[PDB]
Amino acid sequence: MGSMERASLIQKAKLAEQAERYEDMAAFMKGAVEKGEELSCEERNLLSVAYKNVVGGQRAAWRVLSSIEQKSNGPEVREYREKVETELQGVCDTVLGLLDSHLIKEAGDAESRVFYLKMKGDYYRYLAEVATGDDKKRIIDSARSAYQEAMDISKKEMPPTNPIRLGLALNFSVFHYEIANSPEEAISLAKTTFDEAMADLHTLSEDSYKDSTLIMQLLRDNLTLWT
Amino acid sequence: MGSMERASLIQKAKLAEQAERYEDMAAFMKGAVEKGEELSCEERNLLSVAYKNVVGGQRAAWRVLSSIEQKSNGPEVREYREKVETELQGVCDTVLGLLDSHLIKEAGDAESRVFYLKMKGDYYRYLAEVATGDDKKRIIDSARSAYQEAMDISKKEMPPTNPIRLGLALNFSVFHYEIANSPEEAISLAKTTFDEAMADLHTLSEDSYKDSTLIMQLLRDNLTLWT
Amino acid sequence: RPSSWRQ
Amino acid sequence: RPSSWRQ
Ligand SMILES: [Ca+2]
Ligand SMILES: [Ca+2]
Ligand SMILES: [Mg+2]
Ligand SMILES: [Mg+2]
Repeated sequence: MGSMERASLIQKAKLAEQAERYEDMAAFMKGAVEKGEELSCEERNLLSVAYKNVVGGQRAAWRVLSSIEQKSNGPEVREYREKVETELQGVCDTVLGLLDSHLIKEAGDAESRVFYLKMKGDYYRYLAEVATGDDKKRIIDSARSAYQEAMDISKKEMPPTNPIRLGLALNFSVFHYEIANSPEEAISLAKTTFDEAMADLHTLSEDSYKDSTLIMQLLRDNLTLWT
Repeated sequence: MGSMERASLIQKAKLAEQAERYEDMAAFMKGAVEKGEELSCEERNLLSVAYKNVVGGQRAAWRVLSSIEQKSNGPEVREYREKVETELQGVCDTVLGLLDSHLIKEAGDAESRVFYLKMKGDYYRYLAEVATGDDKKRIIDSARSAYQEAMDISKKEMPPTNPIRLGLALNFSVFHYEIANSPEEAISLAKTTFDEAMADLHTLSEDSYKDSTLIMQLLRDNLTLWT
Repeated sequence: RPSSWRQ
Repeated sequence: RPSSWRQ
């Protein structure tokens, strides 16, 4: 994508989103990031949506194949699960590489820095979902560390209803429940996040109220699943 | 895929279908075809499902982008539509290449020969949907010729309720309506196909009745749309 | 708009 | 099983 204008890459990423061509979307946003300029709020969302959809499809396929493989226990099911797993790891490594070179170090504002650290936690979480070897504990701690830094910034710099703060807490609670085997930590985080957001809703416009309550409902859905 | 066993390619195509990984599915079935042996009934279905899903997603994306492009009339929308269009044409050319080298010439039984000729008509139809240049008429006639050969064989060799005969007639009727600007031909074909299938249902088992009536309902849906 | 064969 | 953030 080196020869395409930054603005054209962004425009094409929006077109790919409309066409549900998320692999193209991700490639266009990777090219935009590699132009070296910081990303706007809208552009960060495009980056996130693109890679979340790509890796989301890979995760769904990996779980189908992993389930078939467990029920079987020739080499084909394992081989094909491994192929999908390797492609997923490649996508996660690519996103983490963009965050490390150099999105996070140039992100000074709370909204951008928390967004990218949440992203870093998420893609290490996806690596953790498939990890089974020597570095699985280190992968888990890398997710935890990124989420923790994002939480610390979000609590000092953002209101409790901020959608990025809410989505971060939601995902860190899923990390606790699903990855870290800390379901009590997951439940406490979801409840405390929901309750403090509830008490701040009175400050919001109708549109901001809608944004915040939509994510609070996801916290509620998990608490209902977990308790 | 040259180094993978034929049976392993087929097994992995089935796994990719379960995982909704249709690009992988198509690559595995392309590899199986290139082993040079004829395809079983089940294997032909896997080939068809794989490429129908791949090109179906490309066609859906092309229509989204074509609509945006028409409403606009910078270069980005046209450029990106062209990119998707070129990838779609590549997939159609690949399938047509497999049919020509050498699936069709080795297909002697009515069920296999009609299946592959229907396929050839369909992928020329998809080429026709995006064609605008010197060869658009030739592309249309290539679709027509393949469908026509398949129809002639199916009428001599298959009962009127045969699902492949029904699906062929359904798709040739869509060709007439959407590509050839012959809506009366489309309607007549759908009606005559439906009526002759109706009169043959009495010969079928419960399971075959279910297969045939499901495709007859698609003919009915089109007639209701068209009249 | 119209339906072609689908599995 | 649980919901993470989604757009
Ligand atoms: Ca900065
Ligand atoms: Ca033969
Ligand atoms: Mg592995
Ligand atoms: Mg073109």
